[PDB]
Amino acid sequence: NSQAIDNLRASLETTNQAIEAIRQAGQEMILAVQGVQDYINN
Amino acid sequence: NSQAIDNLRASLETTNQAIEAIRQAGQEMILAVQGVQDYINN
Amino acid sequence: NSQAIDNLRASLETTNQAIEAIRQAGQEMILAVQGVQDYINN
Amino acid sequence: SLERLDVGTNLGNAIAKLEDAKELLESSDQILRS
Amino acid sequence: ERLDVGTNLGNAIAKLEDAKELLESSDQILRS
Amino acid sequence: ISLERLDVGTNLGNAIAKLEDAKELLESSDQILRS
Ligand SMILES: [Mg+2]
Ligand SMILES: [Mg+2]
Ligand SMILES: [Mg+2]
Ligand SMILES: [Mg+2]
Repeated sequence: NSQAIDNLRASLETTNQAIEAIRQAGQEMILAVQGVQDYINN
Repeated sequence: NSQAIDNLRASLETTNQAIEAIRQAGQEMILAVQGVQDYINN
Repeated sequence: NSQAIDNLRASLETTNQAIEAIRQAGQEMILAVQGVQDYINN
Repeated sequence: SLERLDVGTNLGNAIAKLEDAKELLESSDQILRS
Repeated sequence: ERLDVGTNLGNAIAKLEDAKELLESSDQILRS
Repeated sequence: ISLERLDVGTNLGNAIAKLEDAKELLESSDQILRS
């Protein structure tokens, strides 16, 4: 059971990092769309 | 171990809320791209 | 305790699948923004 | 005659994936509650 | 009018901020 | 002359790279769970 709990902790810390990577991808997508708007308005 | 289990549950509930926030951010990104398309066309 | 670990594993597997769906949504949004750029340029 | 911009296929695919994600997060939450 | 999708992009930014706060809270629960 | 065109490829390319990082990290989480 300790090994299983260790495996769950390891998996969740890695899953939280995967989410952080998608969060950062989202930030870059927002910058891309803002760049499209800024181009169109210029 | 029982403490590690209750802690894993509370962490995963919080992770799930983080993911729901990123999911709604993605909806907002899509709405922005739709707004760019509508402007270009209309 | 055994059933609680099984429950946490089932939830984390399901959470990972949700994240993967959001990751794929992100890939599709990027294709859409690249399509907008290509339209504006060409 | 300029053709219309249409990225709705990719955006509609993204929308559907975010709907799938919502169903899965709700499933995950309900597994935890049980 | 100009093109303005700032309401939706600002909302996306705000939601990603919320996600960051929640991920930091989740990571602290694990730590603690 | 590139300034005559729209180019948001730096931001898109950064997003693509982070979605690839996420996929690697999810595959690792899945592998640890399976193990
Ligand atoms: Mg660890
Ligand atoms: Mg579906
Ligand atoms: Mg404004
Ligand atoms: Mg906030």
